[PDB]
Amino acid sequence: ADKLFINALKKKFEESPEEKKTTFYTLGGWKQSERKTEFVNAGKEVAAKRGIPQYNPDIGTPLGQRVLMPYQVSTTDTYVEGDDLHFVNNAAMQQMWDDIRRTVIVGLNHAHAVIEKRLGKEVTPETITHYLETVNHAMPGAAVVQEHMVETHPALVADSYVKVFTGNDEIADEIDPAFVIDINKQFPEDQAETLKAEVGDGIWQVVRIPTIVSRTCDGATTSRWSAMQIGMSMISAYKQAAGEAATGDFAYAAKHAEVIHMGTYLPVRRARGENEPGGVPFGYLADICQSSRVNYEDPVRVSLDVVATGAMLYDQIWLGSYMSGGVGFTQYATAAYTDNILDDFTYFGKEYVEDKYGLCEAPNNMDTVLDVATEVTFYGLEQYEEYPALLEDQFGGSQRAAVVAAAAGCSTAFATGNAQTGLSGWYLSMYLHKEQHSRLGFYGYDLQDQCGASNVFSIRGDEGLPLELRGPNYPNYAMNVGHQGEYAGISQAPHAARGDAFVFNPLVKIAFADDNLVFDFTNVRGEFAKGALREFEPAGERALITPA
Amino acid sequence: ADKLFINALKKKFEESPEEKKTTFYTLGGWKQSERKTEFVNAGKEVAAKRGIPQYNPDIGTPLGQRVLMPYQVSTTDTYVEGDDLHFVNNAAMQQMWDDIRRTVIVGLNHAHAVIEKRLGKEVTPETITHYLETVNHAMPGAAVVQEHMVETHPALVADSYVKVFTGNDEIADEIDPAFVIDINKQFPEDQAETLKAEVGDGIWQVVRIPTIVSRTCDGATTSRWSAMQIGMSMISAYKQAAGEAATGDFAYAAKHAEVIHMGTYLPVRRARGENEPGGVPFGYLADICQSSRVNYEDPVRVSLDVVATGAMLYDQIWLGSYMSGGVGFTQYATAAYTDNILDDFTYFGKEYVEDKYGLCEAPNNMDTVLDVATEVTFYGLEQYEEYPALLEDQFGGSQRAAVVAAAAGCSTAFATGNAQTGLSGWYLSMYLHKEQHSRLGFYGYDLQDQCGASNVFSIRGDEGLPLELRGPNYPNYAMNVGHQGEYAGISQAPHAARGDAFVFNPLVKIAFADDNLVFDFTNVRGEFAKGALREFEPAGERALITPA
Amino acid sequence: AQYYPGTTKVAQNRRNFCNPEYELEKLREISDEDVVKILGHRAPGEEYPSVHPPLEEMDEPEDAIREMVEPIDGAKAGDRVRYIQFTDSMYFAPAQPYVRSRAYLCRYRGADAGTLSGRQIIETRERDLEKISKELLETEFFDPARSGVRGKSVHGHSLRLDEDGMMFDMLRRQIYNKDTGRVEMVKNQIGDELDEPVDLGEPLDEETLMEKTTIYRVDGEAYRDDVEAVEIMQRIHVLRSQGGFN
Amino acid sequence: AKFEDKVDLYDDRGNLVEEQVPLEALSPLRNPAIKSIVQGIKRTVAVNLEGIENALKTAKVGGPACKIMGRELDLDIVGNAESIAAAAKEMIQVTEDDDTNVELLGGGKRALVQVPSARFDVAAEYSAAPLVTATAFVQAIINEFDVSMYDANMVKAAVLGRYPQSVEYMGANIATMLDIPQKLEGPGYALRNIMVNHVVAATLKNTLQAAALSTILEQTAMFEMGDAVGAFERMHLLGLAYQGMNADNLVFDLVKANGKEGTVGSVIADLVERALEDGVIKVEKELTDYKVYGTDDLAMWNAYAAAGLMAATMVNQGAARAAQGVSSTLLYYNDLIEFETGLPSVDFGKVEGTAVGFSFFSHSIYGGGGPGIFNGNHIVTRHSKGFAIPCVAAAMALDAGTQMFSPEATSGLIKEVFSQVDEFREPLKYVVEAAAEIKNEI
Amino acid sequence: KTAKVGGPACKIMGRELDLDIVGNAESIAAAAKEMIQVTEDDDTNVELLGGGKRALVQVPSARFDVAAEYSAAPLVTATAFVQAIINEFDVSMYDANMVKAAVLGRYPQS
Ligand code: F43
Ligand SMILES: C[C@@H](OP(=O)(O)O)[C@H](NC(=O)CCCCCCS)C(=O)O
Ligand SMILES: O=S(=O)(O)CCS
Ligand SMILES: O=S(=O)(O)CCS
Ligand SMILES: [Mg+2]
Ligand SMILES: [Mg+2]
Ligand SMILES: [Mg+2]
Ligand SMILES: [Mg+2]
Ligand SMILES: [Mg+2]
Ligand SMILES: [Mg+2]
Ligand SMILES: [Mg+2]
Ligand SMILES: [Zn+2]
Repeated sequence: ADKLFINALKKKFEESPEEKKTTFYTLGGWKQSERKTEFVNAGKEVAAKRGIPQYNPDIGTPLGQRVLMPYQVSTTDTYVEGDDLHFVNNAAMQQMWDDIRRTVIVGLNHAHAVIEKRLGKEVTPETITHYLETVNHAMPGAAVVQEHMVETHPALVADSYVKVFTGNDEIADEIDPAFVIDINKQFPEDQAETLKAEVGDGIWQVVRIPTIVSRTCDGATTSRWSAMQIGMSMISAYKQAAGEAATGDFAYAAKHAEVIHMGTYLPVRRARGENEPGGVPFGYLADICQSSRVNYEDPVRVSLDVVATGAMLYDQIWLGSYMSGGVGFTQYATAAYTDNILDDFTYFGKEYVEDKYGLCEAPNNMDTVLDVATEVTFYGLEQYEEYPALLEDQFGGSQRAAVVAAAAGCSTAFATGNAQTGLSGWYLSMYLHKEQHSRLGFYGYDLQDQCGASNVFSIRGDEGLPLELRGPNYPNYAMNVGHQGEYAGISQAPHAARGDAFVFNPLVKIAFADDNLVFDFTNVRGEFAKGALREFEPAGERALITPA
Repeated sequence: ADKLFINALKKKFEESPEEKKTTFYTLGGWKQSERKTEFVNAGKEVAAKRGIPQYNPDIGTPLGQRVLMPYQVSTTDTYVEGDDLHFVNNAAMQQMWDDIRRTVIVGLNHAHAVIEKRLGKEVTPETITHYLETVNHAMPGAAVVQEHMVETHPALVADSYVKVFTGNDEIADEIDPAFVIDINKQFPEDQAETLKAEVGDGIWQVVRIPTIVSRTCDGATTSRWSAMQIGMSMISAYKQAAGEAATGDFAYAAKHAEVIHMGTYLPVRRARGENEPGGVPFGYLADICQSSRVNYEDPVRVSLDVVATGAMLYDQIWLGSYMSGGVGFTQYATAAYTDNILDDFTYFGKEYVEDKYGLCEAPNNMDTVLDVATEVTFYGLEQYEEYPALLEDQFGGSQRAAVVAAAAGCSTAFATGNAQTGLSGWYLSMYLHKEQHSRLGFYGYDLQDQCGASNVFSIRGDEGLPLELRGPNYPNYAMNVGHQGEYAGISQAPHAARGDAFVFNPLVKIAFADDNLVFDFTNVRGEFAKGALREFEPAGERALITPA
Repeated sequence: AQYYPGTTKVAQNRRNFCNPEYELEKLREISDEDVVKILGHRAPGEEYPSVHPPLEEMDEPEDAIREMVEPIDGAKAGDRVRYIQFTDSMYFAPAQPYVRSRAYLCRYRGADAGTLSGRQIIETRERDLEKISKELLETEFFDPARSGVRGKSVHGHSLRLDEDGMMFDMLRRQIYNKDTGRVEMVKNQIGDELDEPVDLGEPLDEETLMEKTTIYRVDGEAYRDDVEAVEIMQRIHVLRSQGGFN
Repeated sequence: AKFEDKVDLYDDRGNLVEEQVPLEALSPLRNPAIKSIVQGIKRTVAVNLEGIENALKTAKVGGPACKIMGRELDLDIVGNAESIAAAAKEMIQVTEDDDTNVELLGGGKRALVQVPSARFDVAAEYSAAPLVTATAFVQAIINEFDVSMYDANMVKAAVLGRYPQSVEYMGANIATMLDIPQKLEGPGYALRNIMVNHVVAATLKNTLQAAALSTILEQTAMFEMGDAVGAFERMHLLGLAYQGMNADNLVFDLVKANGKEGTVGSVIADLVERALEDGVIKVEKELTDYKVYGTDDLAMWNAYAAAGLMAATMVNQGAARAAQGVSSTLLYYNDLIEFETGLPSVDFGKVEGTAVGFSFFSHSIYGGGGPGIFNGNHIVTRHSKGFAIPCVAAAMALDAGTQMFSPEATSGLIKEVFSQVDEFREPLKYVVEAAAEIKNEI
Repeated sequence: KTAKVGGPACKIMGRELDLDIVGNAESIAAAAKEMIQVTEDDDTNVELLGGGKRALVQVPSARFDVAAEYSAAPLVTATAFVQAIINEFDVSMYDANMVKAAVLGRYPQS
């Protein structure tokens, strides 16, 4: 059958994708593009309005001496210019990040113990449901105890709420389903079994604070906001004095002893509090993505939906804005989620492994790394040599490095069932690619790559860690594009081939299984397309409080 | 003339402001309020659409057993319910913080030295203008060198630009005036000569990144995004190789050697990067406020505009959201910028000092602190005792403590011309207030207050600092409402009485003298009222990229 | 002990509340059962719940401090720590917030007192809290119009009185009866209805409020005219200032 | 001697040990026992061998609720503890007869480790203790079982957690009384970031010993911060002696006189009477039926008032056998004593202010928690320069079981290991002995 | 002398203090050394350089054998110089906080 990227290549260029030569310089520069024309016209209107020159196509070099391509968002039939995938221009991408940033998981297990022991009061499904009505009034920023409080406008904060989950079906089935993330409904039976056994009789809140507040403030706001309104709702629903010594145990539990942040804080050169992208480990990012519970018959689709989630968040918003900015890193990321290119390469590797070893049945060793990662690396590179249109599409060497090594690392992990030999296969891919073409990525691309082999299996203080625990703050990884989201894919790959319900944290997996999110985490690439088409409706806007 | 709060008190209550008795429980609870009625209807609509209960006026206790008051925004004739002053519901308050978070001051002194000495090229006003045209194309997120770049939509980033300023008039006037903050146009003559003398021949950029990016990301993004696009524009405008060794000197200069952040980063318990509210020292907040260059004839007006700036940012957004959240701290802050109350007390103290000493003529010593702070404390407290409507308006002791002590500390600093004795007067005010009424603030209000006297003049490592250099991270101040914005007013007070152009950093003062900002920093209380009326137009919205 | 400087009635009243040798005037009789109901922590005839086992069951190591310090009776038993909280009107209630915490730590053992503008609280072992609470409710610490027993929703210290002379209470826990002139407690301190109300006696008249109040005000005794009390506050300020420097 | 002051030192039963000891013999800068305590707390690690084994068997590594399915490793670590510990010791020590200690506890489930002092004399800070211990035990476990290159990174995760993705050793199965250098509120604060519950657990809830260990750590931090340099040095040394070392038996004797029926206010009256009797204060002025007291030695008045404050905490929270009211004692002891006397309270108002925020953040929704989770580096309790947190330690030593976040809940690993160490467990004893020993060298 | 304290471009108008610190370097250094040292004749070194414009300071090693880390060097040094400057000129309580800011900067706000 046609390689999976042929349809996109045929959409992009007049020539067939095998053709070796073309014509350039005849497209009228930016004038070939609907989006660039929109931008030129908007630039003139902005500069007049404000009295300062702004976007101008004649400053600097003239874009569009070649074709300015459309991109197919992989797994869709949506084709857009790449500017519609820039996170600034895509409200789905911004909301994906807000939905992670404004979430925190907060136990009720210490809290219910404080109620039973210090206060000497009972906790039941009834009292939990009362508490949940109370906290769902309070969490978006409304009052429950004091007179003369002034509150948030409910429609500005309509995306904030609190749900719960528990592995105890007796309690879960009894609460108003309005407040419950129901594991049995959300997950297929095998996975639900696993998840309920991990959670047991623990009861956990999934708290989402308002998008408008997360945008005004920062990620480190989330757990504090959550704990203040849990605290008020504990006082109101359990009839404490409104501020007695036991009130402090609820605060310590909700802020520290039973909180799960999405991200941990960062070192000072890249100082950031909790719930910022750099603090989100790769295992959590794979668990936030909800492809695992929908597409579990297809480990490739689960793994590459994780890669899309991570490439966009880690490269476009994190490295391309928080850690840099400007035009940024759209296409360093879109190479991993468009034109079905990574999908072609990764399905080849899955096929290879399934036929040779069977999924998860290869020895977990260097022999398997050398076999699978070399075979898949040579397949991906041969596609760029056989399809000149594919090479002109993924024109930057970094893009190609990330894509070919993601397919090689994911396939290696589909063979071994272990992410660490997956990661070794990523690095070997890079070394083979560098020798094959006498280039790899950008000037700084392979800092991590050359440290890579030696740190995959190290055990030393700031070197040794299973891949699932690594993230954008692992030292070698802290700077460079074209790695982090692919590593989240490698982290997902062995667990998707094994059929595991989660990669690193079962609470995080359950906490995103919720259709009351604004972004649909089951279909990340579909959402990116919807945002690119200007059809996604984000939360957080101020239109209600601004003039017509 | 009547005390300045009398009109507000007659608007709020049917009784005369002196009347000791009223009627409660007859107003129908929330049904007396237009805004609560809007909230009850919106909560029904939000809960029905999303299938989770939300705002419910029957949760917890019934608001409005007493009058739910309007507030006059001081210095205006706008009266609004306090919910319209909550930062979530007030787009002017959100934009004020966005405009600070997204600004960074970046020298061209080291940069121009790199160009002349290392690249061996000349800098003149003409090459500076050409660099400014280039960076105003690139700063909002558009390309100048590479082919096949995808860019931000110019209309989503219309608020991002770069201007410059210099103290050399003849050089300022040679650069294209579209890009220049003109010191002589913006400041009255004496302040303009002071500021130009501080700057000298130095040349500085004021860089504002897009509000939509700042809201997506964080404050620590601002100096990075700035430097990326400065770097691209130095490549394009001075004809560098696009990435050579000298490129890294422009990066280090723009990111470290000649950057001035609005806020410094925070320690780990309250981890945050740069350009977050807790890092903004009080002297910078007084300098950001532009009342000094417009209302310089009236040092009370200048000082209390800075109090409004700071009470909103530091108590509502910073302490009431970044550091807590929920319903938060609206009226802890509104007490300092509504009903002309703090204005009445502070004009009393300014006239007292004029009559007894003369502004800035009192000895800078403890005698002056004891005289002025005691006299002004008792005046303020007597007003709450004479006017039961005033006491019922500022019903929380913390609100009274902050208002009475701000008037006492600003008046002491108007007498001595020195902010340190102003700060001693603030603490003495709290100690007298506590003994007069046998109460002060909330449970934790006077942690800094009791450490206060001893730490005013300490010189020890984490104790001793002039007030202008303190901020929300000064250890004793790091937690509590009702102090930080008032301290920024006391830091402004002696400088407004002296006629000084700035309080702590002349570059920050100039950097906000710019009508291209979205928020008008010359009239902070006017803007708060505009936002309360839903008449402010913020930047950063996603309407262009979302369904009609 | 001296307790407090000043030469006003307010100052003397602040000293009398602190001084455990001053006999607080008793103004009203309340039954043990009704103190329990107003506290709201346990029902009539309910055994004291425990937070830990009795001290004698614990077999602790030798500790000279613990051996010297006699535990209050509720600590010997392992009782929960519970609370009672009061709000005092700025219109001349007899006790006020810092007056209460200062007095409590001179009069009562094993006490965690907290002061705020609108509420003041003590937390201690439950059977001991019921004995202290009787005294806080029956004596001139309390007036049933200008002071309120309130575990939540405390607003009113700074509000105008109603036409009966009663402080505002969002939850109306204390009701004056227009025809009879007595206040009744109709809800416990957290706002739940009592099966039967508790009579709290007559509000003190204006003269008696002025005799007994501990707040300074321009329309009562002004703090600024109690020049000796102001001198000591100013002294403290100046001595803390100099000591923090050198 | 720079200072002429002498103090009498007692044991924790109120018996005299040594009379007329020069003040500086108690200085952290001179006293060898405080040196050994501080170098001990830098170098001592608790290793939870059972916890490492369990984390590996379940693959629950990297922090709360985290697990990697498929990564389980079943290793008989506790059954081979002796061998593992000896091999870790060979990598930990510098030479074979140095002061490295590696001692199994709990049948091999735990190990006390003391990394040799000499590693610290060539180090900037104190992180060599957890980092040298962690790698020596990771390597010893790998070498005991010949764990493969493909699996060994799980042993690393079970010992040290999610570091370096996390800044902290998140999910680690080792523990120290110190916390990482990045968590300091300011430079010089590391001896202040020691949970109160860890001090109370190391000293087995002996009230005087908990107050002494806390004081020694807090006032030693005051030296490292520069607070006790120059003008302030004597004030800090006298606070250490009188508030934390029971100098002149002042704390002890106050508690004895007030323990049966006393209150915060009775202890104040007794301390004011003792300060007057000793000449530390005198009447300066008579107002109307009110004596205004003065002092010509503010550091000694501060110290006497600090001893009274510790006694008042012991009386107040000792009578309740409940620690929570320490925040109120710290507040109103100081607020009452200033209106009782006309003199400034302990630390010139900064204990009182620490207590206002500590009271709020131990009885509200906004943060903090119960007394035992605070420390001198906590934002709420850092403000007084050593004169508040030792009272919190005494109060938690006297708590009979009212806390959810008690030392049993937060500090059990610390307790098993660090209470083995005599100088950590009974520091009052060792510091007084060392002071008596160097008495004639000051 | 310029009131330029607290970081790049920062100044507090009205706070200037004109103190002849370099002309009195020897006395200031000696007074700082007496606070820095633990004992007389220990390993504390305070040596003037550049005719009193600079001082090399080596804080005694014993202060580090009773410290967790190394911040006692700048902290003990800064406070001994702040106090020796204040004591050399009899700087008042009202003004001394500017000496502190000129030595150690915007800490602890930064
Ligand atoms: C539950 C606490 C304890 C705690 O940790 N925080 C609370 C409650 C909290 C909630 C109340 C929202 C609600 O009703 O659901 C919020 C809004 C913080 C949040 N979570 O959003 C808040 N206080 Ni409080 N809090 C306030 C205040 C106060 C004053 C109110 C005194 C009075 O007589 O009314 C007193 C402290 C004092 O006595 O000095 C106070 C207490 C308290 N404060 C008592 C509840 C008092 C009661 O039972 O009525 N706040 C104030 O004094 C004014 C500003 C006001 C804040 C809201 C705003 O700024 O608009 C609010 C700030
Ligand atoms: C104390 C500390 O909380 P923790 O004890 O660390 O949970 C801190 N919060 C605060 O300071 C709350 C400040 C604003 C709320 C109270 C205003 S009076 C913080 O979250 O970092
Ligand atoms: O040219 S560089 O490799 O320095 C940067 C690529 S975006
Ligand atoms: O009641 S508390 O002082 O704890 C909180 C006031 S918002
Ligand atoms: Mg049902
Ligand atoms: Mg949906
Ligand atoms: Mg949708
Ligand atoms: Mg007069
Ligand atoms: Mg304008
Ligand atoms: Mg009776
Ligand atoms: Mg006499
Ligand atoms: Zn943001």
